[PDB]
Amino acid sequence: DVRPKITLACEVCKHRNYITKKNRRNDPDRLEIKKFCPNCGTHQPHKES
Amino acid sequence: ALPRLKQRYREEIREALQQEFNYANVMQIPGVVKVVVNMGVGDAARDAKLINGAINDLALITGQKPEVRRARKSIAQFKLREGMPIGARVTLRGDRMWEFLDRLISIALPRIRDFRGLSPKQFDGTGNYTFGLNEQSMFHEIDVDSIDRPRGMDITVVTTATNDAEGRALLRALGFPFKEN
Amino acid sequence: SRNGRDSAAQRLGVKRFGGQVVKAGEILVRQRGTHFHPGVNVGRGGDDTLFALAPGAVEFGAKRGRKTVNIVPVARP
Amino acid sequence: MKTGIHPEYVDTTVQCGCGHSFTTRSTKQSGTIVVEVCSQCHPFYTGK
Amino acid sequence: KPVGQNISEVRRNARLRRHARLRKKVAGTAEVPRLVVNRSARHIHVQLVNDLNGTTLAAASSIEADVRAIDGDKKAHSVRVGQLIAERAKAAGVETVVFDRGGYTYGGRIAALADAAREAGLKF
RNA sequence: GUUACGGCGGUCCAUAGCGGCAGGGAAACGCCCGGUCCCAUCCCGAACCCGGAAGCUAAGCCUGCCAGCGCCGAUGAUACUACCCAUCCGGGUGGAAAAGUAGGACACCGCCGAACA
RNA sequence: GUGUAAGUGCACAAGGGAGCUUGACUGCGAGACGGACAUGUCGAGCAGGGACGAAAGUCGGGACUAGUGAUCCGGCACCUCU
Repeated sequence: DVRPKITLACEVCKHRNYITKKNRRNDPDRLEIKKFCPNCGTHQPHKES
Repeated sequence: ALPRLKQRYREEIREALQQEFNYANVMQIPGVVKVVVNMGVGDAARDAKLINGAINDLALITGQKPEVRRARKSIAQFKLREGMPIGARVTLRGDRMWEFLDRLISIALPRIRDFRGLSPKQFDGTGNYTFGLNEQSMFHEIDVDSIDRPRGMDITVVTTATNDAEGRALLRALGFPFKEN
Repeated sequence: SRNGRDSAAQRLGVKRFGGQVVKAGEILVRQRGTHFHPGVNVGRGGDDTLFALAPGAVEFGAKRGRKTVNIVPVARP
Repeated sequence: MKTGIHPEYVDTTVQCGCGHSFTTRSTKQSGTIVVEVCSQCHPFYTGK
Repeated sequence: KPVGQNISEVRRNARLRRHARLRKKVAGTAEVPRLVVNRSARHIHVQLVNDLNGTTLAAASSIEADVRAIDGDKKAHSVRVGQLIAERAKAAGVETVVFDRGGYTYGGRIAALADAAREAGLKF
């Protein structure tokens, strides 16, 4: 639709998932953002699932 | 190594103006500050390419890269929207300004078709001159074969003058081809 | 008729007045804009809420034309 | 001066119909510039 | 009667305004005073200010003939001046300070003197 | 300690501002000269930065004097009002404006530093 | 002028521009506001690991106040549970 709910699984496995929204036509490609992952305890990149 | 116009202003024009107006202190001698050339395309609101043509014309004539001016107000009669390119602008200072002034005065102005003179009434209070051309063919920095559509300018020569009379005197001493009124 | 719609009252305003002694973190005013500006030992929240950063007494003052709220460190016994 | 943002500069000699050699800077790459008319020959400047 | 403002007017007003906009976040105390630097074209000056009391615990400048004698450049003069403000703060009992750049950018002479003060024992 | 001085701060931030007239460059503050170096322009060494001091107080700055514009501003009285009388009308005790006027005002205070003792 | 109603603010800018970036964090949270209850709201500060900055420091989305739906039931990912 636009700004739907999207999930960022921790690239470093861990199944750490952040959620947020984005405009799926402003950014049709998958979102990539570097975020803190609790179990690893480090700032690893996160990829849209 | 000095521009000949700057040499002339430093040596003879300064003394001439000092005699003419009897300034109480040496730092009242009205000298030029900068030269601004404006090429308002206007029609670029339809097609972007005209702004690039204006960019090339200004870069070739003045000699330095021009700055694109954004439309700061939206209007519908000219179907203008905020943010699209409208005109280019170059600020000339120092040696580049002096050499551009020399080139224009000694070459470009006499190349104007049926050039009869520039009215000395165009000053505004503080002796800043602002005239405007219609085409760009007068400069040989550009080429008639290269050009495809005329593009006039608005040359503004802001000086240190305080009055219209002092500014007109300084510009006339500089070699400006004024009319007589 | 079109009318008949209104929002709930937000209970804004000044919570502690001049001279009242407060603990750190206590809310001083609930405002929309910055009608009062933070002074000494006074912070500003996300909704522009003023609160105390240290214990003491509320003092209302003006700083350069703006009404401000400050906390005075009352004397220990 | 941002380096790659401006065109080339060169001392160019401006030639008028009067015969004056004018060593001055420009961007024309011919070295010597030849022009038919200038301030030294134009009727308005010369009062004709 | 010149038509508009002088360039000195514009420079002075702009510098005062942008010193004020940074004084929003930078204020000096007794143990943590504000090191505010005033830089001119011919000189540089620094003071140690406790903003609550409006006093000055220490000061240094290139006006002093002792620091006038160094033949080094303006940067060398600023380096020396930073050294003097450093050990005068040392003699003043002040250890940690907050650097106020006085509405000038942090570069050139001001950066050189701030680094000189930092190396000379002033932690900021 | 003093100077027509430079800074850093104040004050329920104009009683301070703006404007007009008359002055100055000791050190400082500037304007100023130039772009070789750090750095900079959505183009421009204009600005920022850097390197200097040939020139100048014309400006900034500050000094003195002007109520001119702004600004501050009583007392009294009145409007209004709490309580109480009063069958309405109105009255008594207390609080007390805004506006206006008299007037004030061409700032005051603190800490350093220059030049002089 | 502030994305968007109106209001309270903001020129010290919260208004305009540029560079880097993902704090539109994880564990929490003294103290409070508002409240029949359920909701709701603000919050200094501490630890981890970061961004920007010379530094001081600021950052737990957006000038603020709307952009929302309890419980039940079910789906998906992970867990040193059963």
